[PDB]
Amino acid sequence: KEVEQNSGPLSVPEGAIASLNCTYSYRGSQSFFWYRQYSGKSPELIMFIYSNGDKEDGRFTAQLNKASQYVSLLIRDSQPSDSATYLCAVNFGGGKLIFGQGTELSVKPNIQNPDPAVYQLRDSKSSDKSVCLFTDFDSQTNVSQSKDSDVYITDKCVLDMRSMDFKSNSAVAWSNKSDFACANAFNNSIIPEDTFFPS
Amino acid sequence: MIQRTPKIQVYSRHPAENGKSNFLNCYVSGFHPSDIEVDLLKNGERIEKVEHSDLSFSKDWSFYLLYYTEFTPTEKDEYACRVNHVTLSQPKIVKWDRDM
Amino acid sequence: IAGITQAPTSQILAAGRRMTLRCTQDMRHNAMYWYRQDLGLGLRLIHYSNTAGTTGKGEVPDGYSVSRANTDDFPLTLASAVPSQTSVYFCASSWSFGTEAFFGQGTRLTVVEDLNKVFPPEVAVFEPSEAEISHTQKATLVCLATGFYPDHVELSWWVNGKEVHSGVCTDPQPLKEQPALNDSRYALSSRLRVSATFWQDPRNHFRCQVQFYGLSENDEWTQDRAKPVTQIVSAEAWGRAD
Amino acid sequence: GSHSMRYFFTSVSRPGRGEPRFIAVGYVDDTQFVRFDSDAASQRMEPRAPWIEQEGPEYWDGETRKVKAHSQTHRVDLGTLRGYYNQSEAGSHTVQRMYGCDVGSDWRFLRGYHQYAYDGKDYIALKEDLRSWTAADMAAQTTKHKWEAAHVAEQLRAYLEGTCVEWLRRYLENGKETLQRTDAPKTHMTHHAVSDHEATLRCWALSFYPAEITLTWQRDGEDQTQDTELVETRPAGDGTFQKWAAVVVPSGQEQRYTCHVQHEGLPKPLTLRWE
Amino acid sequence: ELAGIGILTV
Repeated sequence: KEVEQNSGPLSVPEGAIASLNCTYSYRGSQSFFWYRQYSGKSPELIMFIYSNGDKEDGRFTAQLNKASQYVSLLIRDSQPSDSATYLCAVNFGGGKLIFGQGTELSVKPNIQNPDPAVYQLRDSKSSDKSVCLFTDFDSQTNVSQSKDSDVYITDKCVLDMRSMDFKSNSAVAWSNKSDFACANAFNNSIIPEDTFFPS
Repeated sequence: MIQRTPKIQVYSRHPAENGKSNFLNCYVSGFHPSDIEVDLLKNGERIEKVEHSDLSFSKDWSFYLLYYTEFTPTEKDEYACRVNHVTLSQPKIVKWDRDM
Repeated sequence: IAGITQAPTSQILAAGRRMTLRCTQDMRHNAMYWYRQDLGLGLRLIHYSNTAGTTGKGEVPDGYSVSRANTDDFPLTLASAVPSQTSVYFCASSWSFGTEAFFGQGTRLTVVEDLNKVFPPEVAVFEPSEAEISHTQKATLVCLATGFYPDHVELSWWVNGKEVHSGVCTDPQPLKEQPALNDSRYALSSRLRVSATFWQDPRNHFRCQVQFYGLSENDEWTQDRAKPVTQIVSAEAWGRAD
Repeated sequence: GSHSMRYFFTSVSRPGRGEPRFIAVGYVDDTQFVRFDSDAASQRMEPRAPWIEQEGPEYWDGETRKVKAHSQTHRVDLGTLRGYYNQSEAGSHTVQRMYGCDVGSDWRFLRGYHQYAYDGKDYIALKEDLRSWTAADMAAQTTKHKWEAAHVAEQLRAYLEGTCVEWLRRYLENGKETLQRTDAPKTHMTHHAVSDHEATLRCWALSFYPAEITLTWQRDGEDQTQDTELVETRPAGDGTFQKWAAVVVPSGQEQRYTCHVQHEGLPKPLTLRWE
Repeated sequence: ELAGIGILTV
């Protein structure tokens, strides 16, 4: 039947309190579950709840309101390793365990030093198959794709150097045979201010 | 394996009155196991349209059932309940007594 | 240690062929479940079973068989495999009906009408910029996996024969080469960023490793190229002091 | 003023062949409201009181799935107990399950229970605290350990303190007309002589609701726990109940005895004697 | 309302 969660993707800053909700039709429902799914992995139980009220489990708080057909999940003190899709499951009788659609969550890295730059990298299996990198932009900058059908740019991705306590977000673009430059690569979504170009 | 023999009471839904519609009841209780045969007799013959409640049970686990049928009592007609259970060598008959 | 297992973890199907996903469980759980997941529709319940010997229809029974001869097993079956059934399939189990369901690892299943449309990844490595090194004293190698269908791909970074999980990030999901054309092939990018010194040491070995899941070894391959089987395709780059 | 919801389940193996019988019935106080019968045709949970009918399809689908789930559980149970007790498969056997909850006058939780019988004797019961188990025998210990490891008791306690109570309140309000009525017992009195010098004398209580009642016998206002015959409260088949109490007494002092009737539908106790 | 939890095989 009907299990409905908040429409994702949501974005929460690091260390902040995150909050997911779930509403269900059947008033007779007696068991409620919250699962965590990383990309291409299997749903893993965060917690369960049977009764009206609160359930505390470390950084997590479940909240159930039978009268309002409602379940809630509260992440205190957010880690970036909570960046994952979150699933609400409710039982509608016997084996009828139904899942929500999933709210996709993404915790933003706190960028310690925004140095927005675009570099060019050459190949090993030759030289000419060309690729352009975008790096060290603040979390406030987004990236878009709509060039030709030829030029591919990926979404932003955050890496973490644990030995140097450093964090970098980056996006990669390419289009093989082309007159594809670096200045014209990330302009479908305008590039930030001090966007360092080497030439 | 403990077996328990049914108690049996025959009676009417309302106080009996000649020419006036009523219900004849046979309430069997306190029996185990659940398998039981119950007939309502009019002048010793099986009455065919008899209904019964759904099998339930009491705190001691013994079953009860109410068997019943629509009837119109006359002065001359005799009514009975016949019960057969594994605890019984032969069916048991209890006559309806209105002046109880 | 008691748990729950699916098999296979990956499968490519020719349309019309029949298929059974194994799922087994040694936890003495009474209740078991099959679900599908699709890239936007969350999990949808296919069949379920409350106890050994009994079964029931979920939200999407439509298409698949199922059986529960005993407690341990709960195989899911596809008679005629349509391409609409391409999904990820999960088996889960719970103690009794209404208690927490424990999931198995999953099975990625892709149904195609034609097996000639399956393709391995080409893998390239791209060595960092001198500008990056002379601006932020970091060095980013990027790996590209290109021209593969379907997206049964797993990418990892190896330095000196040892896998790393730091300074690395990969696109959560592959990126269609032709986002319109049918049966289009995919691409995956990844970034590995390490210090100026680490890159400049010419003794350091870097390898981008792509595990692709392709054809079973028993398949009917007919074409002029090699059988696009399950394989690892890698590309390398070495340290440059220049 | 107090109330109760209870569910009763009977599962009976009919061996040599196959397919056990399962009957489930549900009661609010002394009123049956739902039932399921595995031998009937619908294979669904069925209404047996006027006020439960207005409930929607999600309710009935829900209750059906849950009740089928109960039977399937019991069906595994029959094999299992058969194994536990080294019984052959030629004999018919019985599993019974009773659960539910009691509320006070204000409809706040008073007590809960879940009890389980095999072949009509106690097998395992949830204790009053709803956190622990009574295992009647050695074989039942196995079940106990399994239920402890699987946290059955916490789940039952959630049902019994939450869902049961809540839904009881819903049923009582929805079924206000039927459930919250009290029918005053109509009383009368019969006399039948047994042996010239002796006579049997019987006090009749009719058409009362709920079933709880008190029929007692006094002589000169004095307790008679001795010579008394007291028959089980029985259904009239119309929603009410009937009962009686008789005493055997030597002829001549039929005015030295009084029968006392206590019921909540009554303003004050009724004491009757002969005319 | 039937129990939807806590009903486990013996």
